[PDB]
Amino acid sequence: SHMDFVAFMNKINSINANLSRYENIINQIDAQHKDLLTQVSEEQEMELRRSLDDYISQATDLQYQLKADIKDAQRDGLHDSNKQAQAENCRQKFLKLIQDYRIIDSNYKEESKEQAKRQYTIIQPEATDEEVEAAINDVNGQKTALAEVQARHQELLKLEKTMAELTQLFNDMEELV
Amino acid sequence: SNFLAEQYERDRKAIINCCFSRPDHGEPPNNYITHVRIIEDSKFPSSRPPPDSKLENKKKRLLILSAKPNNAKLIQIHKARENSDGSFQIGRTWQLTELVRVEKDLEISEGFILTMSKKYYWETNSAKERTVFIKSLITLYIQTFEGHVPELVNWDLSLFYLDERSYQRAVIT
Repeated sequence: SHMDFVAFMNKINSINANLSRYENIINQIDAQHKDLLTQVSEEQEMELRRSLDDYISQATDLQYQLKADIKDAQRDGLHDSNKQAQAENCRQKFLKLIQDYRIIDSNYKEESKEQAKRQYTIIQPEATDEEVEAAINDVNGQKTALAEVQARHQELLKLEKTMAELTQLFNDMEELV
Repeated sequence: SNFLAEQYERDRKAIINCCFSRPDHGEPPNNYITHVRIIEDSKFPSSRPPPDSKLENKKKRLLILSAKPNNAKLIQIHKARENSDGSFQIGRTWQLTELVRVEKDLEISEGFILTMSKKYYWETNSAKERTVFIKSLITLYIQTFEGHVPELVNWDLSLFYLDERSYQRAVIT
């Protein structure tokens, strides 16, 4: 049927539109991360984290929508080889972007730890390298440098929660093949 | 017809019953994740065996991935065998953090090399079984070590939902 054909292709086009939309958000997040690691004023850092929090929020919403639409498209192609192939192709591209997001947040977590460590040597010049690593790795023990250590410490906790969300989403999409 | 998947379930149930069901002396047993059947050459354990290696050298073994019960981030790799009475038994264990390099044999569809402290050459029974298991091994690594991967040699990066760009940002090297 003609109308049955463009209906499924409308689903694929919508998914592919949200896929590229999702890819842009992920790259904007990566860029906000690297800008936040520069010397910025208090008002400039607040503006950057405003956009970053918005981008993070958009990413979570698009992940819900892509999860539902890709699963729904896969069910429409259970006995149609052409429909199954397109939906599977959408599923693989979604997973690659989830992998990009995970790796992007992984890089930011390391560089945020390295910044928190170097910032801990200022607040405690006598502290040794091991005492610095142990302090940053939560928890045991919590100047402009002090507030940043507490801030990046609370940020590492939210990065780990986001990466746990991506792992769960990643496995939710693998229970489809 | 559908023997591969059905035998995988028998192996899974038997591996769990023999190896991941009784507690130690004294955490509970590890949690099974996946496995694959492998061929190990006893004379050529660390490199591709030459074609004229006699069949007596070929030993039936299995690789098993599991997780510690109270820490799903501590994954272990096991090499197991089937005893004469049919019981499965684990003979060698690595920590997943020991995995440094994973290489695909360009000439043998079933062969691969895992590098911990030593290099280990193994072969799956079929080409598809190498693809599925190595995908499970690498996927579990990225998930376990927060977006990191070991060195990958001669694999299609899209198998692990990676590209050259994301691989370079994630590799431990």
